[PDB]
Parts: sequence; structure tokens; C-alpha cells
Amino acid sequence: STQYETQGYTINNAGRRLVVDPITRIEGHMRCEVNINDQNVITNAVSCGTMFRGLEIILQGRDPRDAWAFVERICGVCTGVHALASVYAIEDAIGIKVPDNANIIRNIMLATLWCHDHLVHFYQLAGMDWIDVLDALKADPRKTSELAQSLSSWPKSSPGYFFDVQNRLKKFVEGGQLGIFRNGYWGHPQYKLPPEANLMGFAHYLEALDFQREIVKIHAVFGGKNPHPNWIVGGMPCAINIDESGAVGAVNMERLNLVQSIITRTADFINNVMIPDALAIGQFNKPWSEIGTGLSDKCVLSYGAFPDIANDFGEKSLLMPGGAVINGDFNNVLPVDLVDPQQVQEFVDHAWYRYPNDQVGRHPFDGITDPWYNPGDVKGSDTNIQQLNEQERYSWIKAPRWRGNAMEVGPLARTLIAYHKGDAATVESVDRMMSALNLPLSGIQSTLGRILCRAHEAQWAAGKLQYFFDKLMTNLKNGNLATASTEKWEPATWPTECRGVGFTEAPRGALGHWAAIRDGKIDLYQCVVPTTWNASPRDPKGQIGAYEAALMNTKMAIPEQPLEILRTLHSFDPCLACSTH
Amino acid sequence: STQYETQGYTINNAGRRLVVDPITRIEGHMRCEVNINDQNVITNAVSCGTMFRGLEIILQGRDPRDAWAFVERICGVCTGVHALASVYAIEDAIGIKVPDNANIIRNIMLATLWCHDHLVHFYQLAGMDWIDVLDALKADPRKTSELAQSLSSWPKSSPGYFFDVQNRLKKFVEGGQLGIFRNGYWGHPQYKLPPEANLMGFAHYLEALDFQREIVKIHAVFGGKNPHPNWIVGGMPCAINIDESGAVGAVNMERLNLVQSIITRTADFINNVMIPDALAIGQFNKPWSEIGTGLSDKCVLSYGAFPDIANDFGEKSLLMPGGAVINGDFNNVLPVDLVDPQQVQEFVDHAWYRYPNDQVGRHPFDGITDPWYNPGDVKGSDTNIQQLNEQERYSWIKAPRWRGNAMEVGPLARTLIAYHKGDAATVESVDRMMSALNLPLSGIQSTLGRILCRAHEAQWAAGKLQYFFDKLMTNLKNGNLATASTEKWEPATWPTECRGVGFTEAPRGALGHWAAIRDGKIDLYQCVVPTTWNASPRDPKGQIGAYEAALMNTKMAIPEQPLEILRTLHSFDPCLACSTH
Amino acid sequence: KPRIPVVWIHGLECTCCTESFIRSAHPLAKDVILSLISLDYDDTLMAAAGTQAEEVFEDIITQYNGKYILAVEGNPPLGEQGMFCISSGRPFIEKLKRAAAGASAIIAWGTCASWGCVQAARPNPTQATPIDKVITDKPIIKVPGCPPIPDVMSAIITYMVTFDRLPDVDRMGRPLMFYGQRIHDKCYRRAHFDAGEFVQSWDDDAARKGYCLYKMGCKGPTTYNACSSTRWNDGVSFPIQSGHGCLGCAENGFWDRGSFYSR
Amino acid sequence: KPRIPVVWIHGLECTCCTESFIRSAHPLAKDVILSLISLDYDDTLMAAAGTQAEEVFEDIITQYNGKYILAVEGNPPLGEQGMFCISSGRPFIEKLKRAAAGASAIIAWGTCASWGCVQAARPNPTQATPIDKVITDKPIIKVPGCPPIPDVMSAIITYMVTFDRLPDVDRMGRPLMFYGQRIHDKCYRRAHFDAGEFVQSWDDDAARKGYCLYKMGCKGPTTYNACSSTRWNDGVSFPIQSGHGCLGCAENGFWDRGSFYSR
Ligand code: SF4
Ligand code: SF4
Ligand code: FCO
Ligand code: FCO
Ligand code: SF3
Ligand code: SF3
Ligand code: F3S
Ligand code: F3S
Ligand SMILES: [Cl-]
Ligand SMILES: [Cl-]
Ligand SMILES: [Cl-]
Ligand SMILES: [Cl-]
Ligand SMILES: [Mg+2]
Ligand SMILES: [Mg+2]
Ligand code: NI
Ligand code: NI
Repeated sequence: STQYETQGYTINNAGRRLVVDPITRIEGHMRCEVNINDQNVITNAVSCGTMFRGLEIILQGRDPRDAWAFVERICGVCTGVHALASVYAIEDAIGIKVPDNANIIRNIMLATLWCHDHLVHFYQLAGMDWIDVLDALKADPRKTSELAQSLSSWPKSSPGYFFDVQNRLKKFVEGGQLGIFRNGYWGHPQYKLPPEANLMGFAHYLEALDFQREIVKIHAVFGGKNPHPNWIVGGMPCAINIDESGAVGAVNMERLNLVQSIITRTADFINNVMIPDALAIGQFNKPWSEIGTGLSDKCVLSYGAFPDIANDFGEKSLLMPGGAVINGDFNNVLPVDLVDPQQVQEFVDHAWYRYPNDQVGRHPFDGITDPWYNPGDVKGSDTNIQQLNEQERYSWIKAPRWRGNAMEVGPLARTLIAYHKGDAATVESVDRMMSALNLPLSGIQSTLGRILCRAHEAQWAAGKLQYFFDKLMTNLKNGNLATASTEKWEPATWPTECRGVGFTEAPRGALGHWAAIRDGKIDLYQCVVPTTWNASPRDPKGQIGAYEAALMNTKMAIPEQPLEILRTLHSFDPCLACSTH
Repeated sequence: STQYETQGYTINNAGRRLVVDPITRIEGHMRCEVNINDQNVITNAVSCGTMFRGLEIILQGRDPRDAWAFVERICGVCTGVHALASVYAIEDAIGIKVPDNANIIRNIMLATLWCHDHLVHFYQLAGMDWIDVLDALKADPRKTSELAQSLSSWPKSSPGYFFDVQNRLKKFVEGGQLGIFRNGYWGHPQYKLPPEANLMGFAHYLEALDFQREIVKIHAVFGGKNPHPNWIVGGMPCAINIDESGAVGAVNMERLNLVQSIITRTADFINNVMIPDALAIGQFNKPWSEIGTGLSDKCVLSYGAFPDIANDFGEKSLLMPGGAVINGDFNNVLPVDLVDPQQVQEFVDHAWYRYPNDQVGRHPFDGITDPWYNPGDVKGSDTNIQQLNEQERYSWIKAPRWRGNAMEVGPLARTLIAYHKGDAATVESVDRMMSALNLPLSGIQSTLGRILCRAHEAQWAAGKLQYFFDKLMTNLKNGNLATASTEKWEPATWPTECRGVGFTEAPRGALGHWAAIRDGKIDLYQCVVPTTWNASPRDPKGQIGAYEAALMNTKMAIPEQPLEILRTLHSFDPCLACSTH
Repeated sequence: KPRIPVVWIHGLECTCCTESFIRSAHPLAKDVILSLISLDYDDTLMAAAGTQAEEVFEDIITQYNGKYILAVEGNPPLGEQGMFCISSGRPFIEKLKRAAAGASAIIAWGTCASWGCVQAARPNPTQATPIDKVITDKPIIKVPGCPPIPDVMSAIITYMVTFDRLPDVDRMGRPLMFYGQRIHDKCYRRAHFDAGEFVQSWDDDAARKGYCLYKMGCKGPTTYNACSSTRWNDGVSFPIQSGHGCLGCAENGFWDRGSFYSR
Repeated sequence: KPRIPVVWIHGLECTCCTESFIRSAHPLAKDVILSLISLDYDDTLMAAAGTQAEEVFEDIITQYNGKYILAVEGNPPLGEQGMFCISSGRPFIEKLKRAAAGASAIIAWGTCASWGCVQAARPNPTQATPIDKVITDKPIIKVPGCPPIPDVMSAIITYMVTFDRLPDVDRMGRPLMFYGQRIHDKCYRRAHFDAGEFVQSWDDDAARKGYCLYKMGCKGPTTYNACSSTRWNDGVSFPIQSGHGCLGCAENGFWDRGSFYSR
């Protein structure tokens, strides 16, 4: 066993080793190992991406115009965000400016994804860490109604309704086929909701499972389908025709009407179901405002997103602020430049890749993706891992750093950045939310805080959906229909050699695609994805990433039942396919 | 002024004359005139169809295979029922048997119509006679919630929901743009619901307006569109392909899945919104169990409907019983034969048509439709009727009679027939319903009873939808896919001369199409439609029809505000386009 | 803000155009009525009847003279001095003219108000006449079909409210947006048409594979509407998708262009 | 009565097939899960993790040996001894083989499990391999597409439960019901194709009129799927309807058939 100190933590791999493989209710494949001391407190945390596909390799030699379609399949959960980063990156390289309506529609596609992804994460992925589903069988339907009605204007609150939901769950379990609920953690002492709140939350789980399917109809209108909508370099392929012959073959007034209907229902569901449920979980689980802080009070990163001025990616344009905080200094939000070789770098000393010098980090324009499965001195063998060796290479995930700093990304990160840059809406929303829970601002820097910020963001994005739709309609009213710029569609028009960066804020955090074009083909394509940051392994200085830090110092009631680990990891919304690509 | 006696009534046209023209919240065009005595009680009632189009004339010379499409446009409200009667009639003439799945699908189309038509009638047409919409502005949201929850397990009952609905109505009216509520009868003393029940009812009005659109998706699947789906002589055109290449071009498993989803939601809405609202109206308006009896305790008629054995229209096949009661003798339910020239006859002595002898009634196979606008000695002129003259011709509606008797048709009629033939489900249902309101059986023979039976029927039909869908799926499981018989599609296969009858129970009552074919073309096509019966003018004996009888002897609180007249007329669900065709 | 006044009147009709309107999926008819327009007169839905209904009619057309949209469902009959359709004891045509005189514009809903539809089919017993043959001094937007597509109806309404102008029209007064192309120009069975792959009798193998319905009488080739693209009832189906040829129901005189099952 | 046990495992994947499944409009995924099947193992949705998840897996495949349907999303990599995809510290392929051995039948969801999809595109760094090249002694139903249509997924499930049998398949193992015909055999833009009316650059006049996307690279002519008939997301759209040519995403090796924008 060894011990060292990093970022205020004592990393100590003495004592009992716990393994969680597979991590469920995430996207893709992850392994987590911890060491716990005699007090059942985590003294070591190990984050391992257990998949790789190699999109950066596959993309070499392809047409830049096709890139978006390949990289979209990095992830079906954050479906679309890689396509967006891709078209941004190729446009940046070639020197393409898209028409305003294309930009607005892209912002709509991203806002739609935020709403959908955050909602499904809250209920289907994270929710059963907080709601004891089997305890809902003990609830009183009327008390459930009364609770729901005290929290929300949402119509669906009748005692008979909660009774019907409860009876559905009863009939589901009565044959001993518990399905997704089998061998869960039900009854664990960290489940703190009263039975009525469990039945309220379980009802909402089912309502959310139903409703989410509707949100992505906006993607179907503008992008053909969901999952995995279509895009183009130069704008979007969904040509608009409002008032001319053949409007039946385009985005017309009836199609826009459908979009408006979905926006309204989406905002209503988020504001009246998800938001009150998020606050209720807060209310019954306030100790988790002080668990799982990790890097969230030290180092946080946003690139920013939602450019409101078409083709302008500066501070005055991006509606979701960018910036970096290091050293817990939230009074110094620092500017981020994704071309600067000294800012974003990835290390692979603790990952399954080859670099010429594994003791230095490479900016993505100098990035290398040369897979090398080498777990070294594991307990077990290279095809039968009982214990990773975190002193060596232990993940398919590269280790990104910002100016050498280990950073947290995602909703909590963005919220902190926006808050401290003085964004009025963010400040008002956070203050209101923490006021309601009688918690300090610092309570947001926590596992509970990550979930609260995700709910805040879903509401924020639903509001932005309407804003963008209104801007699109304003253009249409003014006779401005253009959706694509094609002056530089043909390879012959491109620079012989050029490179570019496409960046946005995916649901899980800061996303960048770095692309180099040469002789009409992709020369290099390097992705650094939000979960790459958060699930990162260690660097040459032994510095730990956001997941490892957040798991550090965590109390476990029952070592064999990893509920606390699941709570903290799930709170980041891990996308492991994204992380590894 | 004159006075005479008929069917236990004293028809007296002395005293003040009241005119209601137009009658709104019906399908099509109607005029009603009454005389009231010094006690403001109706002593004379006059029912006038104020439209004609002449489909029976238009149909001459058409291909029998095309007939369904023309006659479907008799009515867009009871859309489909005339198409069904038409294909039945042509098949009966030619000697065509359809495959079982065609019959089942037809039954589904009819059951779907019953559910849709009954639901929209209850809320959008009749509802505002019982619910004081403006009084909903006075309701307490919480008391509204409490009431709704005491009546139903329907989910949408929260105080916040009722508050939001109330606030919507408040903002709607605030600017003075009251739309469909302008100059209504709000505050009339006959409005007896407490404000909470008005707000509950108004909320349900909006929910029903939304939900009704979903029901007709069943028609879209099997019939292409709604309104006015497509049919064929020989079965239905919606060919089925479950497990073979090209199922994408047919009714496949995904299409049937859509149908199942609609059936479930339809039954749920009717059972948990419409049924409790119908009983609540009963609870607060019990005196209307003794108003508007009219012919419902004397003469009622059903042809019967929903043949469950394909191509068998006998008593053992029809799921909705046929039968006639006359002279208030409900112990002797009589058989009906639509070919018997002594049974169904239409008179025109009081209608705007020519017969060789207007003192006799003509069976539809001897029917004549020769329009003759001749209002005689009206107050006013031929183009400015101030008062119809009910001693002469006063309607575009013919006067049907059954063995010379004036009959009521529709939900109340069907209910009485089924009840007194000893249908177990009907007896149990009616007994339970009247038991719950603490009223005698006789309370069903009333304006309120017509509304209660309509709700009962919507529930019955929703249940039958599932039964028919299950029968279809049973056939598909057994490899029986056939939807059309084409052996006698070609005119060359038909008799040179033949005739036939197609009959069913439309939402509003007994429907018959009588068709004669000669040399491959329609020689005669005569329709007798439910509202033709109910809205009938007088015959040579001065006998009155169902509307006139039901209005007789009715007290009016405020003569200038015809709320009592509207209630009784609306309770029959008048379809005037149907009545006149 | 005040909502745009709409007066909706009814001549000879089956009410299929009102029923279509209330099937609207987006915007919901509910939201059209509550938020987008002021539906100030409409026989089928309005509370007021008789003299109360006449008072609403007179008040609205007076107070909003030159400012309301007139929607017309059905058509005036010229036979029997117009008394084949009677409103308030007078010919419907008089009500049509009075309502038309104060409107800023008119929407002719459906094949009835646009062309004549079924009552105008041979031998037209009532002399049913489309609106533009009677009203000749007002902008008329024809929205044909028996009935028109629900979401087309609502789309045309939202266009007029959102953009504050009438849709551009073809030479016949039909909105280009939805009537600019033929059913057959956007029909998902065209692959079969082009290949000579046809249903020949009902429920044959070709029918069970979704082959083209031309030989079964489909009039898609001569019919302008949005059915094959926008589809019906929230995109669920359209006539051809459910196995029956287009009847031609959006086209002038479609009832009298021969049997639906012939070329 | 007991619901049919389903074990749903995940190899190399993006999770687009799980996401597609939960978009189902009819039946709702909720009702599939609660009422139609017993979804007894599924990494993305299940409560249990780690040793608890391993216990569920082993219990289900033991107790229901020979009786469960195996659904596979993603595919096994053969490179680096299979440790490009690691589950419970071992190669994913070992989990696949163990699960396959006890199944009555296998559903290969998506182009990943059917063919290889994006990770198998040149130069296939991981030696990603479709399921039927690894499991050779079990009925495999291929349900390709990236992802397949939500309501196709749920339809195939309802078919199997309702009719108590596998769908009939073409020679490639794809259900005839939804993969018997090509996109281009049921595409609503065929009228334009047949007339030589083509989009030539994005957002040209042809594009604004819904002209055919062949010259923009559409691979509908060689792609078997239900997108042009069943459509996507409750019938709302499909790629071509929203203005982008078919990529060919349901076909084997579609990533390596050249640029999406070339013929
Ligand atoms: S079915 Fe009708 S509209 Fe469609 S391709 Fe054939 S003829 Fe043309
Ligand atoms: S858009 Fe594609 S699938 Fe449709 S007709 Fe053209 S080439 Fe064929
Ligand atoms: N959100 C998201 Fe997926 C991840 N991590 C991306 O980008
Ligand atoms: N229901 C109905 Fe229409 C009438 N009356 C018919 O038939
Ligand atoms: Fe649409 S009212 Fe019905 S008949 Fe053809 S449009 Fe007229
Ligand atoms: Fe559908 S998991 Fe997403 S990549 Fe193409 S199917 Fe695979
Ligand atoms: S019949 Fe009418 S509804 Fe459309 S498909 Fe033909 S124009
Ligand atoms: S890209 Fe795929 S989704 Fe359908 S339209 Fe083509 S097979
Ligand atoms: Cl009118
Ligand atoms: Cl016409
Ligand atoms: Cl798995
Ligand atoms: Cl492939
Ligand atoms: Mg990378
Ligand atoms: Mg008649
Ligand atoms: Ni992702
Ligand atoms: Ni009718």
C-alpha cells in the first residue's frame, strides 16, 4: 500500500478494497474501485472507463462534411451534441459562416437535448438512488396527494391516481418478477424519503418515462429523427418554406406549430414535476449538501454555449457563460482559449495509450490516439482484473487538464461560473433554490448540488427553447428564410491545409472537437468530452479527477452495498461512451 | 287559435308565441316555436328543419359502389354511420358477404363514433345548458379539487390545476371578448350546480375538447381520415399484413398497437371524466328526471346494431338490441321489419315535399323526394317567416311513423328496449345508476335520462371497442387476414334489378338506407335518419313527434331566455343535416 | 392584447369542417379559441341561441365592422328564393351578404364553401352555389377538401394571426403552402406507380404490400392538397395510406368526374 | 401470468438503441416493461450495480435457462484479447457467450449488433464484430438501423409476445414486416426522382419544395428499413422528410460505402 497527498486529500490504498463493476444506470461501461478504512470511510477512489471504440482513428481520411455523422454516434444519450461540435469545428477550419436561422435551429436542437437528457437522467438514471421504490408500496394515497399538492400545481395528484400507480407497482412485483428493481438497495438507511414521497417520486418516474419521448419531436422536425438527427456543414438541411408552393416539402407553419406545442409541454413538465421533485429530494437529504464536494470548490470549467449572435463564439454572444476557476478562487473567473497549447492538455501516463513522452500532456491539435491495453501489475490477469493497479495505467479514458489543473465540468460547474460572473438569471435561481432549502450557497458544491443544478438547467433550457423559437419566427416574419451557406460546400473551395475548433456545453459539460483538414480530408480529429474530464484518471503529479475527488472521504453505511458511491457518481451523469469515444 | 288532443297532450296555440331561430349547439339548422300560457307553461311546440340538400336525388344514377361516399356527407358529426348503412344496403341488394375482419373493423368504426360523438355532445353541445361557465369564476380551487376527488380517481384534480383553469377563463373574459360564452344564459335560476362543480365541469369541457381528437385516430388507421373515412362495398380497403414483406404498406403490428393505445385512453377518459360528470349533473338537477318525458314513456324504437356474427343481422347476432314499444306497453317489445310496407312510413302533409296523396305515408321503397317550399299562411312572407303555420307545411323534415305510431329513437330509446328485453348488463347498469341518484326507474324517461343514457352508452361502446379489437387480434393469430370480398365487385356480376336495406344504430338512433339497383345504377335511394324521427313534424292525424312531445307541458322561468327548451332539445343531440339530407 | 375577431357562419353543410377544425393537434382548437382568436359567433359551439344569437351576430359585425374575419362553412342555395337554408326566418344568403359586407377577409372552409361539394353534385336540387360566385368584392381564401386537414385549418389561422396577412394563393384562391402541389406529387406509393405495380382487386397481394391505387380509381394525379405529406389526424394516416384511392375531394366538381373506381 | 424474461446486454455501443426503445409511442416503453415483458437485466436502467448486478445476471440466466430472450445492444471487440470492452473485469465477449448459451432466441438491436456500425468502420481499431459472427448456434433476429425506429422495436416485441413466435425474416435475418422493402420503394419524394427534380445544393429552390435528395447523396435506393412509411418519433418525420438524404444506416458497412454526399 502507498499514501500520498494531492489537492487537500490523502490518497491511501491500504485497507479493504471494494469493486463496483459494472456501474449501472449510466451510459456505457465503467468500473469503480475504492479503499475504505476501519471507519468505513473512502480513503482511495479509482475511476476506470471500461470501453473504447476509436472514433478519432476512424475519422482519419474521411470527408470533413461526413464527420458529424460518425462522431454523433460517440453517444446516443447526448445525441446531437457531437454533430454540433463537429459542424462547428469544420466550419471553423474552412471559414464558413452559417445563416442566422441555422444557428437558431442548432441552439433549439441543443436546448431540446438539455431538457430531454437532464429529465431522463433525473428520473431513470439517478432517481432510484434517492427514491425507495419498494417503500412506495407502504404509502398512503391521500397523504401522497396532499404532499404532491403542497409542492406543485401539477394536475396529476388525485388520491385515486396515486392508488392506481401503487396498485400497478404491487401487481408488477406480486409474481416475484421485479425486473429493474431486483436486488436493489431498498431499505438502506440512506433512503430518507417518507413513503408518500417515494410514491410521489415513483409516479413521476413513470410520467417522465412517458413524457420524454415527446420532447425529441423537436429533433424529428428539424433533424429527421431521434436518436441521431441529421445536420450539415454550412447550417441545417431542414429548408424552410412558409408561404410558397411546395411548403408541404419543407419546414412550414404546421411543422413550426408542432414545435411550439412541444416547447410549451416541455417547460410545463420540467417546471411542475422535475423542479419540485428536485427540491423535495433536497429537503429530505440535506446532509448530501456536504457530501461529494470533490473538485467543485477548487477547480471548475465551462467553455460556454448557445451563441446568440450567429458565427460569433465570443463572450457577448454565448448565452451559457464560459470560464475557468482554479484554486477555489471564484472571484477570478479566467478566460478559456481552446487554441492555446498551454491550456487544454490530455495525459495518458495512467491510461491505455502510447505517447512519445507520457510525462507530458498534449493539446488536442497535437493529440495522439494509439491504444495500448497494458494494465500492468493487477490482482488477477490482463483478461481477469480483480484489482486495477492505479499506480500504473488503469483506464480507457485520457486525463484532461486545464493549465495542468484537474477540473470539474457539467451543470454544477457551469452554474458556479455563471453565478460568479454575475449572470442575473443564474444568481436569482440559485439564491431562490438554496433559500428554499435553508442552505448556504456552498451547499451547491456537493452531490446534492449537482442534481439541483441539473434541474435548474432543465428549466433554464426550456425557457431558452421558447426564446430561440421566437427569434426564428421573427426572422420568418421579416422574410429571412435561409438555412444553409453552400459557397464553400465543395472541397475545391477549402484551404489545402487548415484546422479548427468546435466547442459547446453538452448536458454533462465542456465539449471540444479539434479538427485538421489537409488536401480535402480529415488529417487529425481529436475529441475531449465532458466525462473525459470528470472520469479522468491521474496525471504525472498524481492529481485526481472530479469523480475520484468527489468519492474521497465518503462514509459508507454498508460496504457491500455501494449506494453512496452510486449516488455521487450518478450525480455527474456519467457517459462512458462519450468519455472514451 | 285552435286546440286538439293527441297522445295525451292538449295542443293549444293560444297565448304568447316564442321563436328560437337559430337553434345553436346542434348540428345544422333548426327552428323551434312554442306557445306558452299565462303560467309560462308550453302548450304548443313546433319543430322545424330549416335546411335541405337532397342527397336522395343526387344519389340517383350513381354507381352503387360509390354511394357510401356521397351519403357519408349527409353528416360530418355522425361521420361514417351513413357510409356503413350504405355498404350494408348495397351488399344486401347485390347479395354480398364480407369477411369477418371487415365486419369487426366496421363494428370498431361504429363503436369509435359512438364514443367520440357522445363525448363531444356531452361537453361541447349540451354541457353549457347544465354548467354555468361564468359561475366557475367564483369557485374555490381547493373545494373544486375536493369535489373532483370525491367523485373520481381521474388524476387531474389538483387545486393548482383548477386554479390555472380558472385563471385562464378569467383572462379570457377580462377584456370583454367572451367568444362562445357571449350573451349566454349565465345566472338563469335553472343553473343549479355549486361554483365548484361549474369549475370542475368547465375544466372537463376543455379536457374533452382536447381528448376527442385522439379517439378518431382509430378511424384514421382503418379509414384513412376523420372526418369522413373511406369504406368499400365488400368490406374495408385497409388490407392487413402482419408478418410478410411490405407490411409497411398495410395494417401491421405497429398500426394495431396505435389502435390499442387509443382504445385504452378512450375508455379511461369516458369512465373517469364523462361518467362521474353525468352523475353529478343528475345529482344537482334531479327535477329534470320529471321534465321532457315526451314519447319516452309511450313509443320507442330501435333497429339494433353491431352484428357480431358477420353478415347476420338477426337477433342472436346484434349486440345492440332492436325492438319497438308502443302505447306505453314495455312488457311487449315488438319485432321490427324494415321491408314491411306497413311498418316504417313517412308522411309529408306537414313538410315541404310533394306526394301524389299527402294523406298517406310511404314506405321508403316507395319513397319520393320532390321538394316543395310552401309555408302557406305564415306571419310574414315566404322569405321572412315570423311565425310558421303548423296547421300546414312547416319543415324540411319528413314525418316517419312506425305502424302509424310517432316514435322516439336514440340512447334513451335503446336503453329502454334493451332493459325491457331483459339484457342483463343494461338492467344492472340502469338499476345501479338510478339507485345512485335515489330516483325511480321512470326518472330515466326524461330530459335528464337522455343525458344519463348517452353517458352509459359511451361507456358501453368503449368496452365494446376492446371486445372487437380482441376479436380482430384472435383472427390475426389464427392466420385469418381477409378484409374484402370481391367476387361481386364487378357490375356484370350483379342482378339486373335488386333492392336492399342497410340499417344500424347511429349515436342519435335508428338509421335506415333503402336502395334499389337497376342496370348497374342506383334507381332509388331513400334515407330515414334518427333525427328525422325525433324532429318529425305532424302527420294527417295531428300526432306529434318526439321533440314536440318532450317540449309540451314544460315550465319556463324566463320566456325570453329559452334555457328549458335548449336543455330538452339538446338532450336528444339534434342532427339537422342528418334529419333532412 | 385583443384577439382577432372571427365570425363563423354555416350554410348548407354537414358540419365536417367544424369537426375537422376541432381535431387540430397543434395548436389545439382549445388554444386557438382561448389564445389566438376571438371566435365571436359560431352556431355549432356558441352558448347563445335564437334572439341572443342574433344579438351577438349584429353586435359583433357592427362593433368590429371592417375588422373581423368571416369564416364560411357550407354554401348558399339559390333555389326556392334561398329558403332551402333558413336562418332567423330569412334566406341564409342574406346573412352571408350581411356578414361578408363588414369582413376584412373571408375564409371559405372546405369544398362546400370553395366549390359546392356534395349538395352541388348533379343534379344540384337546391342550386347550391360557392361563396365566390355570390360575394365578389372581398378577399376569399379557399381552403378545400371534404373536409380540409385539421392541422392545415389551424396552420392557416396561425399564419394569418402570426404574420398578420393572408396566405399567398394560386389562381383559384387556394393557399400555395398546402395546395401548391398534388397528392400524387408527394405520394409514398409513387415508387409502385412508376414501376407499374398496382392493386387490381381489393385485398390482393399488391394491396397487402401497399402498391399504387391508380387502377382502383385513385384521383391523386389531379388533386391539389397536403394529404400525402402533412397527412391526417396528427400525421396518423391519409386515404391512400389506409388503402383507398383519393376521391379528389379537394377539387372543384369531384363528385361528378365519374365513378371513384374508374379513370 | 408470468411475463417473458428478457436479458438486455451491452457491448461496444453508444446506447442509441436503448434510447430509441424508450421513445416508443405505442405501446409505451413503460407498459412494455410493466406489462408485456420482464426486463430482468439491463445495465442502463436497473437498480443493482456491481456484485448485485452480477447476482441478478447469474440468477436470471440460471433460473430461466432456455426460457429468456437475449437482447444485445452493441458488439464484442476481438482486439486486445477482448479488453476493449470490459465487464466485471473480464472481456465482454465472455458475458455475451454465457448469456447466449441459455437464451431461446436473440435480438440483435441496431446496426451495431447486426452488422458492426461505427466502431467497425475502417480501420476498425477494436476488431468490433457483429453478434452472428460470434454466436452461431442460436436464432438471431437482426433489427438494424442506427438506431432502429422506436415503434418498430416495440412492434417486434409485441409481435413475439402476442403471437408467441419470432417474426419471419429475410435471408439476412431481418423481420420481413419492416425490412422487406427499401426506403426508396415507399418514399414520398419518388415523384420528384421519377421526374428528374433534384436538390442540387442545400436550401436551393428545389430543397424548399421537397425535391428528391438523390443528387445530394441519398442512399434510400439501396437501404431496407421502414422509415419512409412508419416514420420516426410517432410518425413526425424521417431523415429525408427533414431534408437530409438517407445515410444507409440500416445496411451492413454503410459507413464505408463512400461519402454520404456522393453516389
Ligand atoms: S396511390 Fe394514387 S396518388 Fe399515390 S402514386 Fe398511386 S395514383 Fe399516385
Ligand atoms: S429522396 Fe432518396 S429515397 Fe426518396 S425518392 Fe429521392 S433518392 Fe429515393
Ligand atoms: N453530455 C454529454 Fe456526452 C458526455 N460526457 C458529450 O459531449
Ligand atoms: N347519429 C346520427 Fe346522424 C342523425 N340523426 C345519423 O344517422
Ligand atoms: Fe365540410 S361541411 Fe361537410 S360536405 Fe364536403 S366540405 Fe361540406
Ligand atoms: Fe444503436 S448503439 Fe449507437 S452506434 Fe449505430 S446502432 Fe450502435
Ligand atoms: S380524397 Fe381528399 S382527403 Fe386528401 S387524399 Fe384525396 S384530397
Ligand atoms: S439513414 Fe437510417 S433512419 Fe432510415 S432514412 Fe436512412 S435507414
Ligand atoms: Cl350561421
Ligand atoms: Cl364541388
Ligand atoms: Cl451487459
Ligand atoms: Cl456496419
Ligand atoms: Mg479524445
Ligand atoms: Mg329521407
Ligand atoms: Ni454521452
Ligand atoms: Ni348526424
